[PDB]
Amino acid sequence: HWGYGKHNGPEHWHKDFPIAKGERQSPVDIDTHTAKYDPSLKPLSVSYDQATSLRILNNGHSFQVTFDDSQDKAVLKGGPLDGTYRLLQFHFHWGSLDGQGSEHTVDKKKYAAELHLVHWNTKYGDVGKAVQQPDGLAVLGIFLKVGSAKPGLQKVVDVLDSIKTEGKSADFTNFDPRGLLPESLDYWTYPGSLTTPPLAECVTWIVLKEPISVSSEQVLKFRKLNFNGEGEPEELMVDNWRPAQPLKNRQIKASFK
Ligand SMILES: [Zn+2]
Repeated sequence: HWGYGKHNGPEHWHKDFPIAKGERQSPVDIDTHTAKYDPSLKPLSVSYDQATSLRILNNGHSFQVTFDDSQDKAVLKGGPLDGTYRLLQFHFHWGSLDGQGSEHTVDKKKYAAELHLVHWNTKYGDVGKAVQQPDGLAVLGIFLKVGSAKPGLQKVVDVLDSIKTEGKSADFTNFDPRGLLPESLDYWTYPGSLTTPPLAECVTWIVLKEPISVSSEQVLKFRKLNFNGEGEPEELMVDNWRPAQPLKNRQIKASFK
């Protein structure tokens, strides 16, 4: 399959997924002097108090925490969105060194990692239908910088030993994703795509201005996960990020001055 190596990485993906060269691919560089302040953008509404996490799993390209999305329990509304989007999963992208790892960049600056909270539009009934629609998904992107530890991340860090290799999963209940959010919800937004295959152009991106800080010890434990399955030669799971794609005929909007 596809991956992040020399022989199967992002520069190869277009051969199996020709939309890789499409008109609204992600991630992009956010040029802060070209982003347009839009006063008609409304504040984000993040309602996660009733979130029910289920499992954590190594899927061979990242690790994901999955949630119960059978009811409106953890939802994202407002901002640039119409209607209600349910939280499905979150996952990360990170680097081998602290100056790389994020997918979006800000004035070409890379962060050490990027957190994606993936939500789908309830009017389409299930997430599979939503991926077929230009407004089907909303992904909330949060940058990680290395500094002080993030206490709300430690429960994720401490379970990573149990999902070291591809295909492993573990029970991961009662995790509160509100502990991963920055203080401010100011954001940029633009229409884009999934950043992994199938690279579907179905995503409203909401990228928060304020990074969260995590400690060197916390990010170091991300870098000990494996791309390989158990009993295979060890390949560290690092640099699972797609490089920035051409902005083409799109405008990035900012919620703030
Ligand atoms: Zn992602």
